[PDB]
Amino acid sequence: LKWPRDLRPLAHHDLLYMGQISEDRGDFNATLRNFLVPRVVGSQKHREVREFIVRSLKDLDWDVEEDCFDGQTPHGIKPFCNVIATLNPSACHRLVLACHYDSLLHKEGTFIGATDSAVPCAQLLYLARSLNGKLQNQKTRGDGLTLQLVFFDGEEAFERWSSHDSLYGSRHLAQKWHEDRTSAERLESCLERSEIANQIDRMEVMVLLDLLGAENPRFYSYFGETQPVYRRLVNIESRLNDAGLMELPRRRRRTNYFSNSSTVGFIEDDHIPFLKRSVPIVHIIPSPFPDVWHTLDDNEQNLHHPTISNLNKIFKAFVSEYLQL
Ligand SMILES: [Cu+2]
Ligand SMILES: [Cu+2]
Ligand SMILES: [Cu+2]
Ligand SMILES: [Cu+2]
Repeated sequence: LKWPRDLRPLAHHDLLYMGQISEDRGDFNATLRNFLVPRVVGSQKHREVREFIVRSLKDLDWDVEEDCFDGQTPHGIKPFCNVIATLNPSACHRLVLACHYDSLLHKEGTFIGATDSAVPCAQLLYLARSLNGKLQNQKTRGDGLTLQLVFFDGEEAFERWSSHDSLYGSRHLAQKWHEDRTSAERLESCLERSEIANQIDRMEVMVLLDLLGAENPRFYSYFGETQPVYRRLVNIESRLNDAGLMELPRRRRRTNYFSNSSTVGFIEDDHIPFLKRSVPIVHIIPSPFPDVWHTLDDNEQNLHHPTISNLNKIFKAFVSEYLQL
């Protein structure tokens, strides 16, 4: 069973371009420093991190919705706002990139969550800005595909996960889109034999980024359904290296972030408001988790700037290939 949208391999020139950062460096770091703050649900810093996401994307002429909602926590009802930015709201199908912008409320002290998920958030804003010229151009093709970015709120648990206790942003959004009904008829250029009953069916694939920014991550294909998309990330990282475009510690080394292994079978319970609704998922999360995971050392000084820049190359080339930029 084939992926519904045919592949067009990234043009060599684009590969070469996506691959050489050319300060960009400063744009990315400046964007990241906005996220290197505690991002606790309901706090003022949190709210301002939202306002920053919202402004940045509006500044690029994207449509931006704040899906703001209350949810029952174990610390009383709390307010939450997801941010959905869609490049071309009319386009039937969406390549969706997502991450959460809340930081874990940490029993021990101030938790910055540099990898979890400040870097992912920054990488999303950074992708949007950096590919803006090609993205604004692709938007008017009328081809029925667009890019969409979801910054979820309230994903991080408060307790020892009672199945009632986390994923506030994803449970809410997933439901909202599952219940908001539509059809190929009301949308722009759906694929020929696609079945659209509701907004969630418009998520063509959801690419979720987590726990990025530590040195030498290892990823695997966590879903057989997305295995054709996952392979594009493998192939892109391979071309980048071939072309000598990765930053390595020494000459004649290669990055091997994206394992070509057969699909693994890990517990995938936290995507699930999405999986029960059949949204295909690529989870870009390392296995094993970074050593800093949920420690107060998940900070700015523990980020591996060369890994981060290499990943940024992979993500830009990947977006570019998928949208045929
Ligand atoms: Cu080009
Ligand atoms: Cu997280
Ligand atoms: Cu976490
Ligand atoms: Cu996963």
